[PDB]
Amino acid sequence: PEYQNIFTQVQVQGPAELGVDNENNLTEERTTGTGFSQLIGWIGNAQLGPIYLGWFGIISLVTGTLWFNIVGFNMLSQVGYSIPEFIRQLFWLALEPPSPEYGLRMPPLDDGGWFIIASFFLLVSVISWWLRTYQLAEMHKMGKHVAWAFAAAIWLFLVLGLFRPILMGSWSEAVPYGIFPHLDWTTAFSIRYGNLYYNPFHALSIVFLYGSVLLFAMHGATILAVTRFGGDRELEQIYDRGTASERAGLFWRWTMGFNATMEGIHRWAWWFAVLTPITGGIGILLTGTVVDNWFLWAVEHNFAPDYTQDYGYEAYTTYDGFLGR
Amino acid sequence: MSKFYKIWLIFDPRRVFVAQGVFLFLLAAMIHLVLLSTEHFNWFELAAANA
Amino acid sequence: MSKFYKIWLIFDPRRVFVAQGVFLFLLAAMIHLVLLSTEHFNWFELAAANA
Amino acid sequence: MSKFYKIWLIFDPRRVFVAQGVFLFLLAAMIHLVLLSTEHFNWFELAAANA
Amino acid sequence: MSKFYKIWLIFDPRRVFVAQGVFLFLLAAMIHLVLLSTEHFNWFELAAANA
Amino acid sequence: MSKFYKIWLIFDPRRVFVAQGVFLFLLAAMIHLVLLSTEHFNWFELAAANA
Amino acid sequence: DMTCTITCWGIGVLLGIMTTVGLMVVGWSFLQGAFMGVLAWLIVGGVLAVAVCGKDNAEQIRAEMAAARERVRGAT
Amino acid sequence: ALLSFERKYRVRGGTLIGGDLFDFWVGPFYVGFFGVTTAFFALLGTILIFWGASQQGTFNPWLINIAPPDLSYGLGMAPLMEGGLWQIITICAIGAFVSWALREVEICRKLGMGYHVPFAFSVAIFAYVTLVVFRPLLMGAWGHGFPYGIWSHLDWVSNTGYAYLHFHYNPAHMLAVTFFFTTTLALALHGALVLSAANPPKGEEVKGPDNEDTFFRDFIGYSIGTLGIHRVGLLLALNAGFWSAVCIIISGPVWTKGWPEWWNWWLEMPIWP
Amino acid sequence: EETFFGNFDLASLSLWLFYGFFALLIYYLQTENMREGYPLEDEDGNTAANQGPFPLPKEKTFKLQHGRGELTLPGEDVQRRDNLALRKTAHGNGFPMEPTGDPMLDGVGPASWSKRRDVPELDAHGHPKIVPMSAAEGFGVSAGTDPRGLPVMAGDGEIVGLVSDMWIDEAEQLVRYLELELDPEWGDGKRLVQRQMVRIKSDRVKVRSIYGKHFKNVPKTKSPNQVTLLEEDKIMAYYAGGTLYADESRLEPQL
Amino acid sequence: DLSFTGLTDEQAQELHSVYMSGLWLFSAVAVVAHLATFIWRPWF
Amino acid sequence: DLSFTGLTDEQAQELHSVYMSGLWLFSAVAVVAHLATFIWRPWF
Amino acid sequence: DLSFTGLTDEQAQELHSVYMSGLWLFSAVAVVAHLATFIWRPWF
Amino acid sequence: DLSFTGLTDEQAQELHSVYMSGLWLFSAVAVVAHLATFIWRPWF
Amino acid sequence: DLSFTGLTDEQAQELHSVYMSGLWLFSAVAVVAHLATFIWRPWF
Ligand code: BCL
Ligand code: BCL
Ligand SMILES: CC[C@H]1c2cc3[nH]c4c(c3C)C(=O)[C@H](C(=O)OC)c4c3nc(cc4[nH]c(cc(n2)[C@@H]1C)c(C(C)=O)c4C)[C@@H](C)[C@@H]3CCC(=O)OC/C=C(\C)CCC[C@H](C)CCC[C@H](C)CCCC(C)C
Ligand SMILES: CC[C@H]1c2cc3[nH]c4c(c3C)C(=O)[C@H](C(=O)OC)c4c3nc(cc4[nH]c(cc(n2)[C@@H]1C)c(C(C)=O)c4C)[C@@H](C)[C@@H]3CCC(=O)OC/C=C(\C)CCC[C@H](C)CCC[C@H](C)CCCC(C)C
Ligand SMILES: COC1=C(OC)C(=O)C(C/C=C(\C)CC/C=C(\C)CC/C=C(\C)CC/C=C(\C)CC/C=C(\C)CC/C=C(\C)CC/C=C(/C)CC/C=C(\C)CC/C=C(\C)CCC=C(C)C)=C(C)C1=O
Ligand SMILES: COC(C)(C)C(=O)C/C=C(\C)CC/C=C(\C)CC/C=C(\C)CCCC/C(C)=C/CCC(C)CC/C=C(/C)CCC=C(C)C
Ligand SMILES: COC(C)(C)C(=O)C/C=C(\C)CC/C=C(\C)CC/C=C(\C)CCCC/C(C)=C/CCC(C)CC/C=C(\C)CCC=C(C)C
Ligand SMILES: COC(C)(C)C(=O)C/C=C(\C)CC/C=C(\C)CC/C=C(\C)CCCC/C(C)=C/CCC(C)CC/C=C(\C)CCC=C(C)C
Ligand SMILES: COC(C)(C)C(=O)C/C=C(\C)CC/C=C(\C)CC/C=C(\C)CCCC/C(C)=C/CCC(C)CC/C=C(\C)CCC=C(C)C
Ligand SMILES: COC(C)(C)C(=O)C/C=C(\C)CC/C=C(\C)CC/C=C(\C)CCCC/C(C)=C/CCC(C)CC/C=C(\C)CCC=C(C)C
Ligand SMILES: COC(C)(C)C(=O)C/C=C(\C)CC/C=C(\C)CC/C=C(\C)CCCC/C(C)=C/CCC(C)CC/C=C(\C)CCC=C(C)C
Ligand SMILES: COC(C)(C)C(=O)C/C=C(\C)CC/C=C(\C)CC/C=C(\C)CCCC/C(C)=C\CCC(C)CC/C=C(\C)CCC=C(C)C
Ligand SMILES: [Fe+3]
Repeated sequence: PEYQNIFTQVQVQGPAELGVDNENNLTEERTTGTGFSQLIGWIGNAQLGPIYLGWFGIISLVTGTLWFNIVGFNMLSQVGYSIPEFIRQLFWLALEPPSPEYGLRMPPLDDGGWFIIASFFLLVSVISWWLRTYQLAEMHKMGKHVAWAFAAAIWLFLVLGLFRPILMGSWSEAVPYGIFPHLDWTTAFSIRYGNLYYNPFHALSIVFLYGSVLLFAMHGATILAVTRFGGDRELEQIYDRGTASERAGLFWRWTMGFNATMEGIHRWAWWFAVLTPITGGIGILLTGTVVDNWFLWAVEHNFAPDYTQDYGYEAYTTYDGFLGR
Repeated sequence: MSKFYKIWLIFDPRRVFVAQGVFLFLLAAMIHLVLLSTEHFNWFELAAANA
Repeated sequence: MSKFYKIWLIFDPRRVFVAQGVFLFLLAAMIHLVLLSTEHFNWFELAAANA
Repeated sequence: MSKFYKIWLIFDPRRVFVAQGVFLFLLAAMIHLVLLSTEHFNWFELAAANA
Repeated sequence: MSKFYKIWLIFDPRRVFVAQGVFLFLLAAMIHLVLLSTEHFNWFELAAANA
Repeated sequence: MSKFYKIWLIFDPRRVFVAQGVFLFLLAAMIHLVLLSTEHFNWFELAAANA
Repeated sequence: DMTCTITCWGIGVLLGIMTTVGLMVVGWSFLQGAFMGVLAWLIVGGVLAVAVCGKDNAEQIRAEMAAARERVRGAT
Repeated sequence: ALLSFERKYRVRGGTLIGGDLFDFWVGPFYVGFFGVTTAFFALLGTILIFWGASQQGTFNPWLINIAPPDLSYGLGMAPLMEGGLWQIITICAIGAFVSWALREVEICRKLGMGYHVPFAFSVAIFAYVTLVVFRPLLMGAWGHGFPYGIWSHLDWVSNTGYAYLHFHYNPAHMLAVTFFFTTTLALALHGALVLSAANPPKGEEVKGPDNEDTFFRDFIGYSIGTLGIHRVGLLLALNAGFWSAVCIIISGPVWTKGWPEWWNWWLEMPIWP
Repeated sequence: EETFFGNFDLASLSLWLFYGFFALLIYYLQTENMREGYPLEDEDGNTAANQGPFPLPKEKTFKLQHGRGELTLPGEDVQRRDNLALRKTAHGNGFPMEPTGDPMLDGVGPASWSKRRDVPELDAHGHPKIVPMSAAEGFGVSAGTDPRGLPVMAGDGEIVGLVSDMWIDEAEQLVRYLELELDPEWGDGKRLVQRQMVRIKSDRVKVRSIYGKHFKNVPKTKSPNQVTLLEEDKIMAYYAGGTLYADESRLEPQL
Repeated sequence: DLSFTGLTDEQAQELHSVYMSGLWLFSAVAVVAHLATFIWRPWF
Repeated sequence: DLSFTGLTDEQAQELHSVYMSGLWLFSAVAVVAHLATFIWRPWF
Repeated sequence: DLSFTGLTDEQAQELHSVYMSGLWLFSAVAVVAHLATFIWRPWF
Repeated sequence: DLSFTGLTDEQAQELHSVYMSGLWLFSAVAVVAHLATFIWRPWF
Repeated sequence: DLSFTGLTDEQAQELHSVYMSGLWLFSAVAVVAHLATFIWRPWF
């Protein structure tokens, strides 16, 4: 069959690229030293590094390391400092949020103090990383779309961790730091407040997540289809339209009656991805503070389905018949 | 001990200042929070109980 | 003590001013909320209980 | 023993200084944390128990 | 035994020194933690039980 | 057995040295841990039993 | 020389299967044996690919190539 | 009404079947053999759905529910009011999806490009067929499929998830969720980078691929390239679909007990003291 | 919590506000994507009577690098072809077109190319982006099979020549083109093949798109050290047109 | 004289004078506020 | 003289002088605060 | 001489002397703190 | 004289001597610590 | 002869001699360790 352009047939290697520069002097903070990976060269680029080391990055790294070490050492101490038992129960341990009886006051170290300290460190680290991603775009002379799309997810992060506990007046409304405990928190939160399926904003966030996954599948397939016309060089196609863009647009116009441009599809992708955490945070912020039962809300607003048939196994079969006796 | 000024011949005067400021603020906040967590050194609760 | 003016030869005034403003407002809001979280220092509840 | 000064002909002082500072601070922090985690050397609880 | 100095003609001393330091520190920490993991040699608990 | 020195005319000494250094330590650690996983050869528990 | 690496990966997969079956023989369960077999696959396959396939074919080119780096070093 | 560059591409040929019998356009849409089949199947399915809605007693979009038969009917046919309409609509939907994929194949052949898009659509078709065909076939009854209702196809998901006590402990569910999240993050980053490169601050020149490569190497220390990102996104989406299908298909016919108990192999390994 | 009127509460207000915002966002997104290809035309080249429900957007300006000027969109079509050898098969709209001469030589159908600028694409330094491997210092093959020196087999099993060079992308370290030296029987000179349409084997390189007799009419580059966007388009599309026009069986229904 | 930012001695001195004046005013206002709060509801 | 940042002996000496001048004031304030806290609520 | 970092013997000796003085001061402080803690609360 | 790093035979002796001295000091410290621990609590 | 790494015959002989001496001393220590372990607690 024809070449499908999933793996590269032959690789070439030249002198390492150090990066572009301007009067802002990005070179003064970049590291020296690069590597090449032939295993990754089958899919993408082979050069590894260098990286830019500012102050926001160092602060974020140190503070996130502190949070990681606090959580890990608390989990280790909870098991008796036994390394085999620490390894055995790794997925089951956690650092629990404070008890409901303490409200918004600072709890003791045994019942949530370390949780608050680690949460403060994690918040500082995340904000430092966001500031770094803004500063890099400001110094290379580019737009700030990356910072906005990160802020989109930071919004849901903050809603799940900071704003909602303050609105509900308790530090016990946060999420524990664990693998299985956090899934347990998800399920318990869903059960406690009715059914989260009947929250309209959860449905909207699900809609946008599905749309975003569908849109990347479509765009990846489309770009790999027209790569024989140099379709992967999107910027030059935007500045000077070629046949690849025309064919890509005509495919979708003949398929579903409307199409896009080489620059407009990226706007669609940006918005579908960004709209998910925003709707999710808006929906989460209204739970408990405004609505306490979502199934009752749906019933009162008349979009809860009704069933006619009966309940129970004895209405459909027999216990002996099920066993085959 | 009289020749400790040579640290400025090894380190920049701006990075040290920024790191020192951030470190000092974080440590002070952490110590104040740790003090607030106990039942004997919480000034708010002691003032509340003494009224 | 009298040569503290030299700090402006190292730090850019713009960044320092922006950070100072953000830090001051955030610290004031955090302290106000921390007072509001207690029972003795909540002026709204004290006013409500006064009458 | 007397030739220990040759380490500065092999290692760059700038990196090892930062590494030493970070390691010392981390070690002190974890040792103080371990002391705080026990019921025999917790001075905050000792203050409450004594008075 | 008298020609062991030739090892430095094969390996660069910088990487060897860094690896040796990291390995020694990690091994010491692991051994101290293992001693902490038992009941007989847990010195903090032994001190707590002798008061 | 007098011509065993030719192995250095084929194998790279540095790679072999690194591999042996890793392997010997790994085997020693596994042997010590295996000795620790039994009852008759556990000195940590034997000390507590005889105390 | 990707063919030798693929051969090493296949050898690792076969060794993992063999170790899994042996662990069934000893008295373990399916998943307990499978986890150790997968470990063996990744570790032994990676080790063989790095070591054996790192011996790229050369008879006299290797020596002068080795000697060339012995001259760059010593003056840098 | 054509685009200003469309006319030269509107040539004849590239049909799998039909020749020039169905080789024309209706507005922007392209018609063929499979376009005719798609139109027939979709119209029949929609009209049957609205007939069932009329016979149910409600036209509310939120409350229309067409459900599969009872488990006692097995793999046989049920009365059209007691769940047979669901089977007919399922057949129509399968036909329509296959016809849509083959029409995409024909359009790709006519335009002279690759066949990646129909291959990607085949994975979603596979997931749907696994949901409505393969799992009910293995379990032994057509009543294991989900109903055709906007709000009634979520109660089925809830009850099926709670039939195993804790569905979050399913490892394939974990893999699929991780793939979904990674795909969303990658799409956001790609869109943001392209838009920022093409839209600089006012009064500044546009940028190129070198600028993007530098940015991500400064940001995180690695850049995948303008060609590897599309491969990565396509692979992530396909993997998400495949592992969703695997997770749903292993829940019923292979595992029967609760999902948390599956980890007893790890919790009871002989190596632990 | 209470309600403003009836069952209307804060959640309903948020939902309706989101409805309005989403409607406006959909309008903006659809309008932003109409900067190329409008206004619509009929099959005779005249402006159509129907133009849709979305009006055209306003203008935006792009400032290009290397002193190439500015681009304002939406505007006139500068990539439009002038004289196309096509024939209508019907008197109205909605029916295909028929090639007049040789579709592969006339650049119609799947062999169509766009009238791009006749200048090479530049990298950050201002050099041509795609350069032959014999003029790039410090570049070499690091993995895979080296195709240089191997014979080239066409789509019908004919050997036309040997691979003599590769054209690489220095900025991104990727191979773009493979150069071919033709045997005197099959033509003269050298031709370029894009990397996406070849399959490198251990002993040969196969191009399945076109046959042996179609190799002499591949468009040639004017300069031996660089290629322009227009030439790349014509070369690349000529190669794509063979998937349909290289044989009569590739055009008729497969059944 | 040493200079990293790029200012001179006189400019730095004037900027520091203005900054210290503003800081002293703000500190005095805060001191009055704290004294009034302590009188209204004392801690310690 | 060994140098890595470009500073001279006199500049480094003056910078160290002012640095310790500030450090002593900070330490004195901290010591006064610690003594006051120990007087109010003793530990140890 | 062998020097991977571009330093001479005398500079290395000076840096070693200053580092040793700092290390001795730190060790003395640590010893005083440990003696005080052991006096306050023995752990052996 | 073989050398895979570039060091000379003369240079590769002083470093070995210093490393041996450091190893001896570490061994003496470890022996003292182990003797003290054995005195405090035997394990054999 | 059969050189691959860049060694001579006498260089390989010296390398082998030093390596074997080190290995045999390392094994000599372990032999005493094993006899001590056997004397403390037989395992056969
Ligand atoms: C109690 C509930 C359980 C649970 C129970 C289940 C069950 C049960 C299921 C999963 C499934 C999934 N779960 Mg789970 N799951 C839970 C909660 C979660 C959470 C979370 C808490 O965050 C997440 C992130 C997910 C996410 C997921 C995905 C991994 C997966 C979704 C399938 C999919 O997208 O296939 C997408 C594929 C398709 C079906 C698309 C089909 C499209 C077709 C081919 C085309 C449509 C054409 C259309 C009709 C055209 C008409 C339109 C015209 C314009 C008119 N689950 C909880 C814990 N989960 C589902 C799954 O894996 O399914 C296989 C599933 O059934
Ligand atoms: C029993 C389970 C309940 C349920 C309970 C919940 C709850 C509770 C929540 C979700 C939420 C979501 N649900 Mg639901 N949900 C259910 C069933 C489903 C099903 C299904 C059955 O198929 C689906 C498709 C989903 C899927 C979803 C998503 C649509 C949505 C997550 C938003 C998002 O962007 O997450 C992506 C995740 C994030 C963006 C988190 C933020 C990330 C930050 C930025 C991390 C910072 C980095 C970190 C600090 C550093 C790490 C270290 C690095 C290596 C350096 N749910 C059932 C009904 N669902 C969320 C929501 O918004 O709902 C309104 C939510 O809170
Ligand atoms: C999902 C995105 C997250 C991410 C990704 C990421 N970072 C990366 C990479 C990736 C994918 C690399 O490939 C690159 C790297 O070198 O990986 C080994 C790297 C990197 N990001 C780093 C740090 C880093 N990134 C961060 C951020 C992030 N990392 C993102 C949040 C952070 C945070 C959160 O604070 C840190 C601390 C560096 C460790 C490294 C930058 C590389 C560099 O500066 O030098 C590397 C080059 C060399 C000297 C040689 C190569 C390194 C090899 C490990 C040694 C030899 C291997 C051989 C050459 C081939 C490697 C084989 C492959 C299988 C890797
Ligand atoms: C549009 C919404 C989507 C989204 C977007 C998004 N996420 C983002 C961004 C954007 C636009 C970034 O720019 C930012 C980024 O850096 O991307 C590369 C990021 C990011 N989103 C992340 C995670 C994440 N995103 C998620 C989801 C989403 N983010 C949504 C689907 C999720 C989930 C739950 O689905 C997670 C878990 C990070 C990878 C990164 C944020 C990095 C950050 O904040 O780092 C702070 C630093 C620390 C906490 C220090 C960590 C220290 C470690 C202990 C070691 C150092 C790191 C190392 C690389 C790891 C270990 C490596 C080993 C080899 C040792
Ligand atoms: C860079 O590159 C890229 C591009 O480019 C630059 C792109 O653009 C895109 C594309 C991306 C976008 C445009 C972004 C937006 C996309 C999404 C949000 C995805 C989600 C999409 C939707 C929700 C819309 C999809 C709509 C569909 C599937 C329905 C449309 C279909 C029909 C109306 C019917 C199809 C018509 C057929 C089969 C032909 C008719 C059949 C016949 C037999 C003809 C005979 C005649 C008749 C039956 C009578 C006349 C018929 C009529 C009038 C038809 C209408 C009938 C009705 C009953 C109403 C991508 C990815 C890309 O990466
Ligand atoms: C980084 O890489 C390079 C190459 C540079 C290196 O290799 C560098 C290496 C280093 C920098 C290493 C540094 C090592 C140290 C600083 C080690 C220090 C070690 C100690 C100070 C150890 C002290 C141990 C004390 C112990 C075990 C005390 C025990 C006491 C008791 C059991 C109580 C018993 C009762 C009585 C009365 C005993 C009296 C007390 C005594 C201590 C004898
Ligand atoms: C960022 O980088 C650079 C280089 C710029 C810096 O390093 C800059 C750093 C700064 C600008 C730092 C600035 C720091 C401050 C402004 C700090 C200010 C600190 C205070 C005002 C602290 C006040 C503390 C007061 C306390 C603790 C009061 C306690 C009172 C009592 C406990 C009451 C009890 C009293 C009794 C019982 C009476 C008996 C007391 C006696 C003392 C006898
Ligand atoms: C952003 O960067 C730059 C450089 C621009 C800046 O940093 C700029 C910063 C600013 C422009 C800042 C501006 C700040 C303000 C305008 C602040 C204003 C503050 C106030 C007006 C504060 C008022 C506080 C009043 C209080 C606390 C009143 C309290 C009253 C009582 C408690 C009542 C009880 C009183 C009794 C019992 C009497 C006892 C009191 C006596 C005095 C006897
Ligand atoms: C985890 O364990 C628990 C929780 C128990 C803890 O609480 C643990 C706590 C610790 C381990 C705490 C450790 C604390 C320290 C090690 C603290 C160290 C603090 C310092 C070294 C502080 C130094 C402060 C210095 C200051 C404030 C200097 C100020 C200087 C100036 C204001 C003047 C500077 C101006 C200059 C140079 C301008 C001149 C410019 C020229 C160009 C000439
Ligand atoms: C109980 O079990 C667990 C695991 C929990 C433990 O607690 C385990 C704990 C350990 C294993 C702990 C181990 C601890 C160590 C090995 C600690 C070692 C510490 C040191 C070696 C510290 C060295 C400090 C040296 C110092 C402070 C020296 C100098 C400092 C200066 C500020 C000097 C300034 C120098 C200048 C200016 C250079 C001059 C410049 C010129 C240009 C000439
Ligand atoms: C990295 O690559 C290269 C090539 C460089 C290498 O391979 C390098 C390798 C090394 C550098 C290796 C280094 C190895 C060591 C430093 C090893 C050291 C080993 C010891 C110090 C071992 C000590 C063992 C002590 C033992 C076993 C003591 C036991 C005591 C008792 C059992 C107590 C009871 C004893 C009684 C009753 C005495 C009776 C015994 C008799 C024999 C009479
Ligand atoms: C000890 O051994 C070593 C050294 C190896 C280790 O260190 C081992 C370490 C580990 C094994 C670590 C393992 C760690 C995990 C498994 C971590 C898991 C973490 C999570 C799942 C975290 C989730 C976090 C957050 C979530 C789900 C949502 C929202 C959070 C927040 C918004 C947090 C921010 C908090 C705020 C704003 C409150 C701060 C409080 C104030 C008062 C300001
Ligand atoms: Fe793209």
